[PDB]
Amino acid sequence: DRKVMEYENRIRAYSTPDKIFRYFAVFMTPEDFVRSITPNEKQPEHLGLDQGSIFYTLGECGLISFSDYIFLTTVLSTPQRNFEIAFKMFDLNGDGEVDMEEFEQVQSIIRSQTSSALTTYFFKGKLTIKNFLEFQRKLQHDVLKLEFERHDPVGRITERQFGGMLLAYSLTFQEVENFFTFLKNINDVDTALSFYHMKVTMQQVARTVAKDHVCDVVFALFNKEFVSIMKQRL
Amino acid sequence: QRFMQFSSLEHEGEYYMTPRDFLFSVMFEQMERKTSVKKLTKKDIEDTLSGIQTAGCGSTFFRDLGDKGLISYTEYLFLLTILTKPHSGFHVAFKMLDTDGNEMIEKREFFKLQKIISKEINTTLQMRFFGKRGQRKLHYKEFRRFMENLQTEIQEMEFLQFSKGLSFMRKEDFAEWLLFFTNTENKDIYWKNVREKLSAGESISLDEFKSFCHFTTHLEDFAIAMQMFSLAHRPVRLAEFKRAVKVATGQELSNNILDTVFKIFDLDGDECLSHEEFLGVLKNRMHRG
Repeated sequence: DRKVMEYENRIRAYSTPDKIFRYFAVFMTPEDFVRSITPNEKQPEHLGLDQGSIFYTLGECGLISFSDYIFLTTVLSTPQRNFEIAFKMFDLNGDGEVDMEEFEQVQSIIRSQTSSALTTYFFKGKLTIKNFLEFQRKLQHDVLKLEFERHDPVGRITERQFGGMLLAYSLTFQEVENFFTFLKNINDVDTALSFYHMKVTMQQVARTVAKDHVCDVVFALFNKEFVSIMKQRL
Repeated sequence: QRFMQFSSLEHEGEYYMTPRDFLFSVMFEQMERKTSVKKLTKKDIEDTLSGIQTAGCGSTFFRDLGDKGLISYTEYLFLLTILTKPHSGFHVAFKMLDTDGNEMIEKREFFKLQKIISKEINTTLQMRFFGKRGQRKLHYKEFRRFMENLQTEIQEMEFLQFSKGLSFMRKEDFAEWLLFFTNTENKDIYWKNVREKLSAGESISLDEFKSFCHFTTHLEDFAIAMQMFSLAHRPVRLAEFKRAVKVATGQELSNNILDTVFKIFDLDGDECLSHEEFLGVLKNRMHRG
C-alpha cells in the first residue's frame, strides 16, 4: 500500500531532476510542482514514467516545463545571502544588478552546489536583486499557500496534520505562514535558545529574534532538537 | 584558557589581570618574565577607578589604563571572544537580555552575558559600562563602538610592533604579520614566496592595514563568495579577488596588499589564487591559539 510512497520519496531525494520530472508530471502544474517539492504526498495511480500567482507569470496559467522546473526549484532551496553574492560577483560595477548574460552566469554557479517565457519578465535590459529577491519571496509565499491550502482547509483547522508540514521532510493560515517566517530566520533562533539554555521561554524570541497561538501545537511533539529538523526543512 | 600565564594579581586564590597583562596576552606568545604574582592591594582596586577616570573612550582605552585596572578570567574570555568570534553573534544576547524596550543590559545581566559566551569585586569593564556604582545601562550602540574600538587598538599596536616602529610597514612586514600564526604543512612554501617572489618595500600604511584587518573581521561572506568557485570548479583571479573583497566588506584594498596576498597564495596557480589556503591562513589569524 505504502511501498510506492517511500519509493516516491526515494525518487524525490536520490534521483535526477530528469526523473523527478518524468514521474511528477510535458510541464507540470502548480498542483503538480508542489508534489515534487513536498515529500510524503503521492501522485495518482495514473502517474509514473510520463504516465494571480507567480506561476502565471512564468508561462500562461500553470505552465511549468523542464527549464522552469530546474530554475524554479533552485530559488526555494537557496537562502537570501547566497543569491546576492553571485549577483554582486558578476555585474560589472558590483552593485547587485544583472542582465541576461550575467544572470545566465549566475544560475550556473548557483545550481552547481547540488549533486523560457520568463526571460522577458526579469529583463534586453538588466534586473536587480532587490526585485529578484521579491520574485523568490513570492515564489515561496505562493507555493506554501498551495501546499497548506489543500491539506484540509475545511480555514485551516487540521491541528493534527499541521505538525506534518513541520515534518514535511525529516489557528489560521496566517498563523502558519508566521510560524514559517519565524521558522526561517532560525539560526539566531538557535543562538537565542542556546543562550537561554546555557514553554513561554521562546514566545518572546518569536517577537525579539523572529520579530502563543501556534506555540502549543509544537511543544507537544518533542526544544533544542526542534531546531535541527526545522533547519533541515527547506 | 590558561590565562594564568599573564595574571599578576591574586586575592584569596582568585587571579586577576591588569590591562597591561591583557595586552601582553594578545601580542606576546610568551616573555622572559615570571609575572611576580602579588596579593591584590587596597590600592589596585582604587587604581581601577583612577584609571577609568583618566583613560580615554577611544582606540587607546586599554593602553591609557596601563596598570590602573582589573580584568577577571570570565571577562578575559569575554574580551578574547570579542577579538576572535565575528561581529554577528553579540546582538542576539542583548535583545534577548533586554526584552523590556530596546537593548540595554543592566550590571546584573553582564555576568549572564559572559557565562553564555565561551563560559566578587568590580573591574574596569563593569565600571566603564554600568558606571562606578551600577547606575548606568549598557546600550548596544555604545557596546558596538566599544567592541570595534578594542579591535582597532589591537590593530594599531600590531601595526607598530610588526612595522618595528616605522611609520609604514613593508610588504615583507605585512607578510610577517599575515603568517604570524600559520604553522601548517605549507609553512615553508608561504615563506618561500615571501622571499623569492615578492617586490620588496613600497610603504604599506596604517589605514591600509586597517582596511585589510576589517576585511578579515568581515570575511563570512567572502567564504561563500569563494565557496562558489571551489564548487563548479572555476578559478579565482585578481579581478575576482578584488570584487569579492568589495562585496564582502565594501572597500578597496591597496595594491601592495593585493600583490602580497597573491604572491603568497598563488601556489602553482599562475596568477590564480589558492584561496582555501588563504582562508585557512586567515582563520589561523583569527584565533591566536
